[PDB]
Amino acid sequence: VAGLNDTHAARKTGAFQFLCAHGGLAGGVVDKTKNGPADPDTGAVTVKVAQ
Amino acid sequence: NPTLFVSYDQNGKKLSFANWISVLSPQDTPFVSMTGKESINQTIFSWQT
Amino acid sequence: NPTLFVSYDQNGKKLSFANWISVLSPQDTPFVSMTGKESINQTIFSWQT
Repeated sequence: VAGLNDTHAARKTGAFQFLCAHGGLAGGVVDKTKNGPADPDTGAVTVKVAQ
Repeated sequence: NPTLFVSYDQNGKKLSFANWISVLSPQDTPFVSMTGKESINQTIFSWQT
Repeated sequence: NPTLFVSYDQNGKKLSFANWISVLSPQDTPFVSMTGKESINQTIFSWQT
């Protein structure tokens, strides 16, 4: 699984959104609602559709 | 011995780790840290008004 | 030999050129230039929160 020197996506880096929430990782943060599944312990719900 | 320079050429990496922990939610309380505490050895304290 | 002082008296002019280029639209990004970058040699990084 180590060969294929050419058949490989170049690279990618975790950006601001992936570091902040990375809600679903759908090839670009899709901002429909993604408020938060449960966040039981604390808050940190800094993702909203801006109603 | 540089042979592949893909995954296993340089083993013993740092795993993309840094020596600093990030608490995403602010949980500091500067109030008490500002208000300095004073020591009392005995237990017969008394103050005046 | 000053003879005409119109067009060809002083040849070898600077063509009204200056040594400074003017980018009419602002295209600078002080954000990254302010946020300093740090070097990492290994690839086993780790940070703490």
